[PDB]
Amino acid sequence: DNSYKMDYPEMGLCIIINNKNFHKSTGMTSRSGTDVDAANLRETFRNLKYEVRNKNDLTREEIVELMRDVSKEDHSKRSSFVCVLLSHGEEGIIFGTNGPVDLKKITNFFRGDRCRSLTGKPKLFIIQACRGTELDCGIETDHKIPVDADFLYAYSTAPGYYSWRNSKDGSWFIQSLCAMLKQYADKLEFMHILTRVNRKVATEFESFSFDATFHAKKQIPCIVSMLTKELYFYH
Amino acid sequence: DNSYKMDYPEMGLCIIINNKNFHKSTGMTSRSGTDVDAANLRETFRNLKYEVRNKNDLTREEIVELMRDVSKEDHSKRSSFVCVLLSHGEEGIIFGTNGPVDLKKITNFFRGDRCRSLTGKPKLFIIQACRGTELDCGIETKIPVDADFLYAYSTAPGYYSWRNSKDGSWFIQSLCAMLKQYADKLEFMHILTRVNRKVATEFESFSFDATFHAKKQIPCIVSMLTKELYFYH
Repeated sequence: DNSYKMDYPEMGLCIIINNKNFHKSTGMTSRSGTDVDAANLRETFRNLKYEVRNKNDLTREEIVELMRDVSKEDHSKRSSFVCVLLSHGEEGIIFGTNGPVDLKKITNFFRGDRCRSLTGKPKLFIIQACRGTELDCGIETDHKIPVDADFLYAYSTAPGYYSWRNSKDGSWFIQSLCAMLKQYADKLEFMHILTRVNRKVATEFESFSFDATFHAKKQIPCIVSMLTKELYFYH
Repeated sequence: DNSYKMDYPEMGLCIIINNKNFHKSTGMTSRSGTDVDAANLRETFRNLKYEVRNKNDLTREEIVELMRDVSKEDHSKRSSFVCVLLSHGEEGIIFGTNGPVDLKKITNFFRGDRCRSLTGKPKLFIIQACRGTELDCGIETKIPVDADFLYAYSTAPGYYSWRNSKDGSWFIQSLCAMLKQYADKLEFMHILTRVNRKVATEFESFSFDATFHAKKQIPCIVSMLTKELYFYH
């Protein structure tokens, strides 16, 4: 038994929080092309048999509330839980439409002791958000379990780094994550899929700007896993 | 291709910094039995065919200096790099015997653009050290310069990291056992996942004081790798 049981009646919920427009108070630009990501996410996860729910432009309180609500649902009949967050962010933070929420606040509602119907089951958080402003210039070669266990955080960039979005085909990360799931969910273990997503983002993408500051910039996602088992989407 | 090329003339260096004794000006206690971990790591990585270099009781300046020199060597005929840190720590920092060092400082030396001979090769940092003072209660039942790094931490962000003076740290004990049992079979992430499982289920702290009794730990795999890693072929 080296792998999560994925043959529960339901694969589980997949909450997509898609933040595009922010209050004037914050002075944060609108996230153009994000609806592409959300739509691509919704289809990809539907295909994987997840119960998708798309939420748009949530305030920091709306986020907390939604996460509290979901966490209190009964996941007995569910293999896993997925939550995709799409918005501005900083190290450890994502933005509601009105301001900042610590990721840790949203993820704690599911710690193996606050959400018992998800204990021993993979909690997955896909985070498409900046973790800072650093830009990657690139280089050339053209029993009892811990309550913090069974979590996987799939971040779109390294700690401290900016996260790139393309206005037309959505964010580099989400775009690659979806393509790679559609292609390999039936074959590969999740880490291996995410590893391929890493290569795709790292090699196939490069920013374009009239400003040399923001031109030719690279990106590597960051897979953070406290999973205790191999994760296969098929049985 | 999908898999890192591990057939260069050499596997590569495996620096192991192991700090047991800390200067009086620190107020830090000595890390009893850490040597157990150091030896266990030495043989394990020797058996993986790494050129093992052990360092003991380095200051914060010695650590920065050793890493700086290592990143300046020619790694052209090496497949990978491994650094193993065994010391006190805090979120994002480890301790030299005389005080703190930012981890980002020691790793920046090997960024794809600062250590060109390791560009495109797995950079492995194994870190046994606290990341905070929180205890887990447990529950019933062109390429990016920051790419090709892998951090294997002993605990989750913000948490204490448990050791046994006699038997070794929970994490290093499990990593070594798992590398021994599976380095010839599974890919690195799958080994590290076994490590998570083993630390999470087999270990539970004991204490006469309730505050420190029946605590649990989960290690934290942070991967920016772009390929699968097989220690063989």
